[PDB]
Amino acid sequence: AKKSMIAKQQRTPKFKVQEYTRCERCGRPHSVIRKFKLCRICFRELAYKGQIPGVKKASW
Amino acid sequence: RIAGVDIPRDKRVVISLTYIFGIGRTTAQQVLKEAGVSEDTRVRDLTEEELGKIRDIIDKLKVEGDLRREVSLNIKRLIEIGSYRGIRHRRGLPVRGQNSKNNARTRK
Amino acid sequence: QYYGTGRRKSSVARVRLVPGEGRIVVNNREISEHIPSAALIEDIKQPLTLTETAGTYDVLVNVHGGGLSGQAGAIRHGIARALLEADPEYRTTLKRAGLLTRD
Amino acid sequence: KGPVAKRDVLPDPIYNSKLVSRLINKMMIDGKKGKSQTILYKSFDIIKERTGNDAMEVFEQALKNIMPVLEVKARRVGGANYQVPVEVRPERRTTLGLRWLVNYARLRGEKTMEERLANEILDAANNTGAAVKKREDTHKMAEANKAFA
Amino acid sequence: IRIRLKAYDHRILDQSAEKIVETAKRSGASVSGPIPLPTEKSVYTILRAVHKYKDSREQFEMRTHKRLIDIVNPTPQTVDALMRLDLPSGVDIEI
Amino acid sequence: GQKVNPVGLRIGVIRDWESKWYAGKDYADFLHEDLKIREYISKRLSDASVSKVEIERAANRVNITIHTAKPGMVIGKGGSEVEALRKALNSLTGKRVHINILEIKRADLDAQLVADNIARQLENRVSFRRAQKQQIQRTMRAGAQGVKTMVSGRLGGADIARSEYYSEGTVPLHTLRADIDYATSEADTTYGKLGVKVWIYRGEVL
Amino acid sequence: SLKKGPFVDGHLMTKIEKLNETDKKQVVKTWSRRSTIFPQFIGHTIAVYDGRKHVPVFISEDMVGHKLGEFAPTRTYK
RNA sequence: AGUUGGGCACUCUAAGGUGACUGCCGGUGACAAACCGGAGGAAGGUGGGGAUGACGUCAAAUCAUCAUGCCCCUUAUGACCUGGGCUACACACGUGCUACAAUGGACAGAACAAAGGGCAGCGAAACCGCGAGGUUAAGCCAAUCCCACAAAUCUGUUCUCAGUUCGGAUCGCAGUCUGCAACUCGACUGCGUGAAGCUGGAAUCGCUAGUAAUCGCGGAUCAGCAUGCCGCGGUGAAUACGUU
Repeated sequence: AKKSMIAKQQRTPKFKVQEYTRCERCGRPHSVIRKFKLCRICFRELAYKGQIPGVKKASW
Repeated sequence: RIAGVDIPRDKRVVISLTYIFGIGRTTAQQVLKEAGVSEDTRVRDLTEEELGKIRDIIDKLKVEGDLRREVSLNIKRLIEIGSYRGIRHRRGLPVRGQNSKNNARTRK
Repeated sequence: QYYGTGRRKSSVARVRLVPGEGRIVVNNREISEHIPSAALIEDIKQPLTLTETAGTYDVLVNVHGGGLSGQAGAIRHGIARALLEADPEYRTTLKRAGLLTRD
Repeated sequence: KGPVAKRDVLPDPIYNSKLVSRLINKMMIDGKKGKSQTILYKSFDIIKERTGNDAMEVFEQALKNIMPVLEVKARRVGGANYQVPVEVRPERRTTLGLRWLVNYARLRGEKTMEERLANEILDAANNTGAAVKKREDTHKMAEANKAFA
Repeated sequence: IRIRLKAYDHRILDQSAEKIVETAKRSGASVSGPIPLPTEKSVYTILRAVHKYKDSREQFEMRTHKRLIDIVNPTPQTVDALMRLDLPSGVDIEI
Repeated sequence: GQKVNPVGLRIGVIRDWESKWYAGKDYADFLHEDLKIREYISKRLSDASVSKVEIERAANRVNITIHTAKPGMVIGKGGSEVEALRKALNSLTGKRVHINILEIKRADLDAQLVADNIARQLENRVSFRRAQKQQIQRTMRAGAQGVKTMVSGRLGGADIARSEYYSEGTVPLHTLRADIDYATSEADTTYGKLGVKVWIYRGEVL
Repeated sequence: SLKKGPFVDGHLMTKIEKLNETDKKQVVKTWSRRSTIFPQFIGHTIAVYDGRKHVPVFISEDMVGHKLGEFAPTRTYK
């Protein structure tokens, strides 16, 4: 029951306030970031393998 | 004196009026500024004129006279007609609205 | 105009020692006007008392960042640095009392 | 492991002394050292005013009257729970004195702390403060179990 | 004529800065060296686990390096040279 | 809770980014577009043994570099492949896309290529006990100071799974200067799904 | 809706108007628990859907300053 | 009013370098390895902190991130919509916040920060409102403008531990914002009430230094919601006898 809810989110609802965010890769709520639009797991995995040009490992 | 049992023993005029049902801190100052007692005095150390002015100013306000009845009247108004809020009020439950699986235990 | 840098606890102090009577200025203010709790003051004065510099130099300081304690620390560090730049003869006196560690 | 040492502000603007600064460091609730400094200065002023004596001598006498010479540690000899007296080092004596002073001063109960500290210091200098009573109690405890040493 | 160059890594920004400075100076731009500008970094603290173990996390860092370059003399030859500069994408020139 | 991906750790220090562009107000859009492009090109050239693909945005222009290890197949007749690729990429993105190809010498040293070869072999029903050592020897003969392979999942034994390890030489994953290429591959078989993790140590930089 | 004026659904308003235009009728089934109670709603018996069923309620004087859901509990506690 | 004229000293900023590495001296020592102290030095004995978590155990957690073999439903265990519910509450238990008080209550004046975000976004300033907040709107794609008026702290008035000028829970009324919509089910503000609590028993937890403790600030998620999570700064100590 993922692609159905994905199309739901894609379709404009009656009230604009109903709109929300999705990963657009796995289609998950719960901590999809706006800047990257990727979820937690996908974001980490992609940052690991070279992608996400600017981001690096943090330490200080 | 003012509206019933008085407390002029040792409390300043600003805080002495707080003991009355209907007067807080800000309202006390609002009354004393019209009375003109400088808000720095003790009630027992006052003149008959200032005391009369304060008593009249309080009489002009709803202080412990009709407040305790108006609150009960509104409670009955909002209880007698269903009013899930009023139902919680009657049953002895939080009325402003709070979860019941947790604190807000002050109602039973 | 003997200048000395001073830093402590996220604070920075620019101390310049000029020949005067001992008047200390902190951002165009006096010591007490900006630094209450005379404990810090006497702590700021420790480098000035270890050596004979009671009233032979006025102090104009510009401070920024940190807090009162860190500001006083940076102030005393800069004072020590400037006074060393003035006379390095007694560098051992200050080193024994600190002022050259930058905690 | 091995032992380690520590230091603090030695000087003091008023009543210049290492132990005075150590005490000022004590009674520092929530790191508010300025409040403790002000309270201690006010208490010393009250001590010097209420009595025509220098606060330094009264403070020293109170310290010497509160200094616990013998501590009593715990020694679990099986199901006995014996207590063995212990000789206190001067540093430990001073720390215990400051601790008891602060505790019994805050425990006295008055309008402000400075007054409590002044009263406690005056009583201790007279060998009558609550800290002196604690010293006596600890000494009695050490005496009772002096058979171990 | 304020060139705002911003990049993710100084390793690439340094070559671009040297090149622009050389191109501008050769004609008489009277350009000041690459002005170091404060960086701006954003952190992304993230849970390293999938479901449990909130205490386990991983922190990724956003680093951006930018430096300013100001040209005083008009010397339109410098503008012509600047117009024909081709550099990697990490510079994002902005006048 | 075990070792982290070395690639994710060496980045920002020695290893170079696989993507380079400063996104102004359109970072998410560029990211999703490049992700779609990578997925498309991967599922299209999976038969070509492609290792990695870097992309650069040149102000409405896209530059692509492909490390193939066998460009002859990726180019085919030359115009046919480049067209089928760039036309489709421009249609998907809507702007200009430029393509470049690079050959890989000693393809046995690329982590992704070796992982894909091992996944194919496993899907081809080849015994892991052979494939692992065979590929290890091939890589060692191709030039490498250290190599290690991993195979885990239902190897057809029983309802009890296991993971095998085979390696030789120095593989200091903790050394921050190793330039180790780590690649993971999946092999969907009749009994389930298998995972392969291969990290190769080629040498450090002074 | 605080300063925009009392809030009410359009369908419910139309139904109440068709009701009060001539005379009262049977109870009305409405799923709107958000709508307020206007002074013109007095005497109009309406059935609110509390999730389980439609519970009728009679409007009166003291029930103008509140909403419908106040008289339609959605959870049972004996 | 750092605004202006003038400069790139200093701070500061961001690139490349030096520096610290038991480097040297004394002593112990197997002469070595190694240890205590000392001098020079900003840094003395992996300097302070973070990432870096081996082979393997716990068939530990996740088919609900994704894929995934097998089994099962398939005009239905698949799919669309309104409302309710996920916020229940007789009782208990972890985590966190507020108090039980005069180191403080309330009021008045003064001062020190760091870090970070901002385009249908941040939104100065002005006007209005006892107030949450509303209208006009400059500036800002940013070391410029905003978020953003920091608090503890100092200096003054006052209260004297009275269940109190402590506590505000809870409650009635009257308003403000958000969004189709705030009763079930948000936040904030003003009036009035102010309940318990007067420091907490079994027992137990965290911390060897800019740590704890304490006081604020920003950020992600977000129309709207923070006592939750991450980060930053301000004030800032006591012990370490010794492994029974």
